[PDB]
Amino acid sequence: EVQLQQSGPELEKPGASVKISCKASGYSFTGYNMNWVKQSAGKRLEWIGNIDPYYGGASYNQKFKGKATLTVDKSSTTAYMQLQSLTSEDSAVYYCARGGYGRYFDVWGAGTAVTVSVAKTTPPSVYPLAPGCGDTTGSSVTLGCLVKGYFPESVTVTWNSGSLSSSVHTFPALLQSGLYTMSSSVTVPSSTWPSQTVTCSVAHPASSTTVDKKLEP
Amino acid sequence: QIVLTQSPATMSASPGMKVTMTCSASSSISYMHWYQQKPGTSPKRWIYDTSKLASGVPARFSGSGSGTSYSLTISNMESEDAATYYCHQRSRYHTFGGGTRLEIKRADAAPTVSIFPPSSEQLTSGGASVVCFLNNFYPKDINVKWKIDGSERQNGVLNSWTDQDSKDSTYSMSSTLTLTKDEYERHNSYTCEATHKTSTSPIVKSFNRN
Repeated sequence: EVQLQQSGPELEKPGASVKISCKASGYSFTGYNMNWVKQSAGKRLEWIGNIDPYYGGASYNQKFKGKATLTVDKSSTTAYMQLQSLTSEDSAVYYCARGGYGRYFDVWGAGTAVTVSVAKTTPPSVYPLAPGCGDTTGSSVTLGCLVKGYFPESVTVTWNSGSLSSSVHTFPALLQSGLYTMSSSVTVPSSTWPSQTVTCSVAHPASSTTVDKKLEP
Repeated sequence: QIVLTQSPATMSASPGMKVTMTCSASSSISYMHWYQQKPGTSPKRWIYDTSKLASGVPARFSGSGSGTSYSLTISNMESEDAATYYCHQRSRYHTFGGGTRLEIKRADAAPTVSIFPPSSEQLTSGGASVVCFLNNFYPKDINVKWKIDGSERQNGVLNSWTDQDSKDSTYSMSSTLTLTKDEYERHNSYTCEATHKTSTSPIVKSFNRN
């Protein structure tokens, strides 16, 4: 059936450019306009522009004039979007979407992540989060690991090799000054920590890093 | 040009309930389109040309509206309907609404608040993050204030929220105050203070270095 296959995640430095693609299949390519949509993390959809593959005309959201350039390639029935002079504002997921009759978007690509950072691949610093002296006043104790200063996404954080999952929270990473920070929490009965050992295992595939950190009282 | 407004941005409902969400336009439009989106997925065409259902959309969904006011309704909500819904119109331009996320309704629940001093490992690096977890609360609205020696501290704070939990429908949040090691060591008392509708008093969670 009809599919739009988008290119993989992009990582680029401020001021650079990126060109992402959207390969269409299953239909007469020139019969539908192709639209591009931006979505910043946890935010709304924003229309960037569209292109008519038959006559080649492109129309732009005025905000993206000078930022986005749309083209098509009929040798590969692919739609392209180039983003120039990248800034942190450009880190987002970008969707291509097929328009019908200039009205609705009936087929969407999977989206392409673009992340802008001056950082190269960088392994995380992994810090234990243990309560201060005297803090554990009741029946539970919450522990955590702070996973800081890594690039790019993603990391996984596992507690006691996955045995403690039902009380675990994984907090979405935040990008600051080109590096990511995330945290994870776990709660166990206070009668089991620190009398027993709790370890967070942090994996960061991009840097080939695995860190096991024991939580100390 | 035409501005689409979706309010509320978050809507609560329980399985079985009728649900109606609204999208209003700054000027009259001819059709409204709606997309459903879930975390990690692309938007999907859901309702188009105001009232037409895309293939594979359950009949419990319907669309209506005219002029400057349009709506998407679920006759009897299912759990799988919890998602974000975006309206979309085209006149001179394609424009989108800000989205309405339908969440699963549950009873209120006060957060469990935990605070953590900087680890010795971090301190050896010249840095100092103080971390507060506020876990398993409902509804999602919550305010966290950091205080250092009783005085509110606003710069250097970063906050992260989880998505609504699959199993208990609550929310959780992490808040981190990052200082230099020298600034951290200059003060004794660190406080994570939270306000949530489950109590008229702020939840105070502190540690004293001495």
